[PDB]
Amino acid sequence: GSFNFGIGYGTESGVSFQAGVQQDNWLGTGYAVGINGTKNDYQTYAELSVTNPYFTVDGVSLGGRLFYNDFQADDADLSDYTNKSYGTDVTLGFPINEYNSLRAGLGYVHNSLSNMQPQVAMWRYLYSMGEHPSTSDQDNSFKTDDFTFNYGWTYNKLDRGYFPTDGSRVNLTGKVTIPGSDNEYYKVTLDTATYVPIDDDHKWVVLGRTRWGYGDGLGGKEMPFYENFYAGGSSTVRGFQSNTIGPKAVYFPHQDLSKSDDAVGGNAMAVASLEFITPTPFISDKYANSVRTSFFWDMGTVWDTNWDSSQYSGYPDYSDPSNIRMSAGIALQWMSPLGPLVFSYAQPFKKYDGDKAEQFQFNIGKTW
Amino acid sequence: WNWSKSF
Ligand SMILES: CCCCCCCCOCCOCCOCCOCCO
Ligand SMILES: [Mg+2]
Repeated sequence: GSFNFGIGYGTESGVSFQAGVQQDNWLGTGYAVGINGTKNDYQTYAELSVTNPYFTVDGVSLGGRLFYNDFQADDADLSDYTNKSYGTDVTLGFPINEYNSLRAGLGYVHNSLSNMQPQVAMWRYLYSMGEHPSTSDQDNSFKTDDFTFNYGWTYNKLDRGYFPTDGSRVNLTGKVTIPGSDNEYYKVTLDTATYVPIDDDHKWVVLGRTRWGYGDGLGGKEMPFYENFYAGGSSTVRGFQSNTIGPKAVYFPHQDLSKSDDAVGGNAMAVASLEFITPTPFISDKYANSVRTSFFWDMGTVWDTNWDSSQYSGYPDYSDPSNIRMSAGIALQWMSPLGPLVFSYAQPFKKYDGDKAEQFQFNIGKTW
Repeated sequence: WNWSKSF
């Protein structure tokens, strides 16, 4: 077994902490047991892990999870709400070959929403569920119990985990609600990274990233807004404040409407990045294996497919997917004594109404 | 930073 403690920092996350403990073999059962928790400016998460890598003789794994999660949306630069949740996951893992693995699982989650600041898109989802709270009060509550079928696919042919120079990584994760759940929806996420070395020593690499998200309701319901996709920040569209890209809250009057610059995410998302990895100027060859310079072009959009631009014609059409943000800049990664580090400086050359800018972004990791 | 201590 082992335990660990992490400390880190990010521009969007603030000072972050992590700790965990794992019993390598829980009293002869062969199921590894673990307890992990992490915390940053807007999220507190904890779990109990219970996994066995050889549930069957030929590799199939059996995984259990029991989790608690506290999410402060205002501190993740969204319109304000509080989501406290807990649940369990049972996941089977099937390695198809050397570069592919599949996973299927059944999950239960309880979400307890509170402290929701009235806005059109959020309330629209509440209306689809049959919930009609006051539009002038921030002292509300919404609770749901959901059962989900979760599938996943990971392709990994990366030459190296730290600082890849060749190969691709693809991760597709989906879920759908099982009838009987309070929510009725599906949700799909696709992430890709492709490294192409353009020189023999693999110091000059071209990197293409894509990230896609789509989900909608079933049966006249919508997707819960706390399941929304976002874009902007250090890992999606650099130079943009975290989560700023996409629809903005259209606030209900307190006790007619008000446009805002508070992003609310959305149920469709698309991000793409083109990055040129180079050797690092002004650093010795002794410290090459531990640093990575790159120059990038980032873009992304987020939209709300159920935005009703008829009822709200005086506002921007938030269902519009074509308002594509763009940025360009230089990044620096360093495997520092304080852990994996990442500087980035980016100029958002293409931005839209209410998009907030974060030119300098900085991250020290706490997991590696 | 991450510190890992096998017991
Ligand atoms: C009271 C309703 C109980 C129904 C329980 C069904 C549980 C498992 O459902 C299987 C659904 O099958 C999914 C097949 O996918 C086809 C989707 O069809 C939608 C066409 O638009
Ligand atoms: Mg606050």
